[PDB]
Amino acid sequence: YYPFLWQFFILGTSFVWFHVCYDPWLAIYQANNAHRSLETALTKEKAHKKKLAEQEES
Amino acid sequence: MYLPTFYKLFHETNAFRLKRYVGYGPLLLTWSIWTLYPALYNMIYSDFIPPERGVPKR
Ligand SMILES: CCCCCCCCCCCCCCCCCC(=O)OC[C@H](COP(=O)([O-])OCC[N+](C)(C)C)OC(=O)CCCCCCCCCCCCCCCCC
Ligand SMILES: CCCCCCCCCCCCCCCCCC(=O)OC[C@H](COP(=O)([O-])OCC[N+](C)(C)C)OC(=O)CCCCCCCCCCCCCCCCC
Ligand SMILES: CCCCCCCCCCCCCCCCCC(=O)OC[C@H](COP(=O)([O-])OCC[N+](C)(C)C)OC(=O)CCCCCCCCCCCCCCCCC
Repeated sequence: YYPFLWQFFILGTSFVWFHVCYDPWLAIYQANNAHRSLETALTKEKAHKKKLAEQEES
Repeated sequence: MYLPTFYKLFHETNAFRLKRYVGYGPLLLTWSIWTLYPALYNMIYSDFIPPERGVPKR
């Protein structure tokens, strides 16, 4: 009976639509590619650099 | 008998209509906040809450 309140309700339904269609796909997509992140490459490079530095000559 | 001037009737009717239409101001504000939220965040933490002065040692 309050048209602007019903418009707020419509806005809430659109927000629910967006979140329902957004959160699951993003979550699964970023879970699938966990091992392809830049942090993994940085960690591997750091480990290799440490290994090379410890074993070397003057 | 109650014989109000038509000026007053027009003024009161337009006051009620303005009251009715003002209710959608919050609605459009919420729509433009959900939309363009990054812009609002930049505004809030650049003008109203300026960043700290110091810089990292590195
Ligand atoms: C990709 C191509 C195909 C798909 C395209 C996807 C859709 C894109 C466009 C969607 C527009 C929104 C849906 C409109 C459908 C018709 C609704 C209708 O008849 O109204 C009654 C309905 C509600 O009427 P109702 O009678 O059903 O229920 C309310 C009645 N009471 C309160 C008594 C319960 O209106 C709405 O809910 C929203 C109306 C919005 C205004 C209509 C035009 C919108 C155009 C889009 C841009 C708006 C911009 C606004 C800001 C200014 C920007 C400059
Ligand atoms: C300085 C601004 C220049 C750039 C232009 C800015 C345009 C902004 C448009 C978007 C915001 C609109 C907000 C008000 C909407 C009102 C809708 C309406 O119909 O009113 C409800 C009701 C009328 O309900 P209604 O249902 O009859 O609406 C139909 C109205 N007609 C017939 C006119 C199409 O009117 C009111 O009682 C409220 C009126 C509000 C607007 C009043 C404007 C004049 C007084 C304030 C401004 C004075 C300074 C102007 C600048 C001069 C500079 C020297
Ligand atoms: C910092 C953020 C603070 C956010 C706080 C948010 C709290 C909100 C709490 C809401 C509680 C519920 C209120 C219900 C009111 C119902 C009124 C009503 O009857 O409406 C019918 C009328 C119109 O009625 P009608 O004609 O559409 O239909 C009536 C329905 N029947 C016929 C069945 C009775 O609408 C209004 O009264 C609308 C005007 C009142 C509200 C205006 C608010 C304006 C605020 C603008 C934004 C400001 C933001 C801050 C800016 C700061 C700048 C520095």
